[PDB]
Amino acid sequence: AESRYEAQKRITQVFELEILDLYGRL
Amino acid sequence: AESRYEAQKRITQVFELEILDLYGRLEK
Amino acid sequence: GFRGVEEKKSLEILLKDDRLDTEKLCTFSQRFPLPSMYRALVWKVLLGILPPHHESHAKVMMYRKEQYLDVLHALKVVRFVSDATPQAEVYLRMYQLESGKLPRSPSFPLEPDDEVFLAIAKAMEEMVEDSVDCYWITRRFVNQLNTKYRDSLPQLPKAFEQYLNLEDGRLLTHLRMCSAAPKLPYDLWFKRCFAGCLPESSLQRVWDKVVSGSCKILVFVAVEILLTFKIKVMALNSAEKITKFLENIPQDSSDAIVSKAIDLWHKHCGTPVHSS
Amino acid sequence: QMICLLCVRTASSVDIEVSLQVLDAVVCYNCLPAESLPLFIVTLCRTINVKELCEPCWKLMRNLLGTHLGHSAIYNMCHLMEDRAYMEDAPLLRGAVFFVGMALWGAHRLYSLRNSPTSVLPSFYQAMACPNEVVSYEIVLSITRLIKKYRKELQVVAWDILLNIIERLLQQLQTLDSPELRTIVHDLLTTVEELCDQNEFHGSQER
Repeated sequence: AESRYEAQKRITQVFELEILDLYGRL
Repeated sequence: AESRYEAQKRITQVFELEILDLYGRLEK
Repeated sequence: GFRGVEEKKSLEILLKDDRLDTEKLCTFSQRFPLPSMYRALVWKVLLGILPPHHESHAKVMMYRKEQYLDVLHALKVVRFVSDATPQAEVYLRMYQLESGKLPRSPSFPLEPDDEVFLAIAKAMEEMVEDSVDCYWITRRFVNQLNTKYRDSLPQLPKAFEQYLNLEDGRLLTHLRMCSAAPKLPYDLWFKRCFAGCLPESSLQRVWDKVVSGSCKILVFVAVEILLTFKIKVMALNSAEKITKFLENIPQDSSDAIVSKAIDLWHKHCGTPVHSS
Repeated sequence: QMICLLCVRTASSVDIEVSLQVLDAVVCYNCLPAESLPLFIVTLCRTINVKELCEPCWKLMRNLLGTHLGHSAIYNMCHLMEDRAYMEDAPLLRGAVFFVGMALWGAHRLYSLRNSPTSVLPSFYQAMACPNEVVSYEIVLSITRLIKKYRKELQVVAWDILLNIIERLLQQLQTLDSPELRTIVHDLLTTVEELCDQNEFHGSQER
């Protein structure tokens, strides 16, 4: 369960960086 | 622990929705 | 009589065991008030925020804090919340995200469920000091309203109409002569659980019982509200006037209101008995 | 705006066909104004229910989504699926479901659209807020395609939303009592079971 959480945390981390980049481009 | 994982699933759900929002907001 | 000492020491004995018996804790919460220093702990344990085993509380609170910070940071990332956003609205957005019911932007008007959660969250802020603890207590409480009491809460207005007569029939007759019985604020009393109606210093005495499986305590709290204000209610003469008075009752008598509502609920639904 | 209101208000359907052709001219050789996007989208969602015009309507929507307004249009169609003013507008909800699904995982997928299915499936769930046999039939057909093709690509969050959709479909079958919808929902379950057997199912088998 911890590994599931860490993997989903990394997936959200990639999406968070995408969101911060896309917002930065606005 | 599985509640943490579920919360991260929902964070993904809103992040994917927000990425669609931002692409639709940014390609103008 | 030092009955407060007896209550506190009995709860400390219930809390001393390496495994906290949630059934005994529920029965105690029915029969007695929770001391303020152990209220957040006992509410966390009965709401399932902390499991019965005391050893697991450190790791589970790490889990709860991680989940809280992750959801909060996510709301910051999609700019749904900000530092200015009130703590109650932050909890509302966290609950919406965790339940998959988050709108497209914060400018979307609140749904009735959102306002109910917001009211309970505001009341929880005054009862629970820690933001993570307050959020978890709030979410589990509102989830109990939607899961543990999805059928019980709708019956509560009728139970109010029953016990109100059973303690002063002429009072309910006074209300029904005004035909104001269906216009009483049941959404406040039983969806928002008196959040915003009673001061949180005494609403917490109610919510001890709501956490430990009793939503009829809400019925008796409303009944004791109207029994306490017999002088005013019997002078009220219009449905809208009654509705507005019941949403803004004087807060001075609220401590006694909840005390006598617990007394009334112990009288009509009996004293809880420890299991053999 | 005038051509879209024509499509909404016209009694004649050949007028709608040439309207889709003119809108194709606007989308391809010109720029659809970004402020005309919602009415264009609503018009196509209405038109995609006309049997004789689905192919032109889908081609027009695909050409629009091939422009810079594609992600904007997907977001608008998800907004239509989620807005409460359109809960009862079954043809429009069905069209939005068809368009978003066909664009993101249909055989005519636009690989220029960067959106994961996770971003639009909550809108599919909300399109079923008011039970409607045809809207749910389009939902289950589109999700059948998404599952039978992208089962490996579908991660756990996409499967969360898909299982929520299948749950709402199974709820509706307690009240709609429609045999065509019931058949494809239970076939969809049978395919999800086969994916469990082939271990290509990445959702919560518990749910």
